[PDB]
Amino acid sequence: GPMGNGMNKILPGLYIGNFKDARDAEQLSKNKVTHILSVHDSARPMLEGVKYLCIPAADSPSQNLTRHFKESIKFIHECRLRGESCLVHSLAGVSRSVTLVIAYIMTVTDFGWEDALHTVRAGRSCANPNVGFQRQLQEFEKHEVHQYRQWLKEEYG
Repeated sequence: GPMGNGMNKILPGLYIGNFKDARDAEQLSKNKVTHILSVHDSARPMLEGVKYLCIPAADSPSQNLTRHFKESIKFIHECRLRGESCLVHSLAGVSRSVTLVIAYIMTVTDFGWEDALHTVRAGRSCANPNVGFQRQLQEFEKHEVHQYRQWLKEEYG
């Protein structure tokens, strides 16, 4: 459905869901979620037992998400390197959250944005960044992802 069917594993330690999934104690426990990247209109810390990164942002082509790629990647990566699990969520788990996860996948692989989107969709079929986020990801692939891959190597080996 258009808001998914529960949070979905994208890679080990990396999940995407909707806002309800992000407060679902059963889902959070089953998936061992200890970090939440919340990217939606009213993102703020809510639950106990969870490290948050909160990015108030709209699901619109006029919303800049590129300026949040680096902090999102650092947050996700440092969680995953410690063997912990991170949920990236938006309202629907379709666009804002998916875009940040695509940037992450592009940085930890050699993938362009389309192969990264394919990866996300294999785990969460409803993934579909808005057309503006798609263009931001294309620009990121063209001009900056190679700098991010080098930063990742320098900072984390």
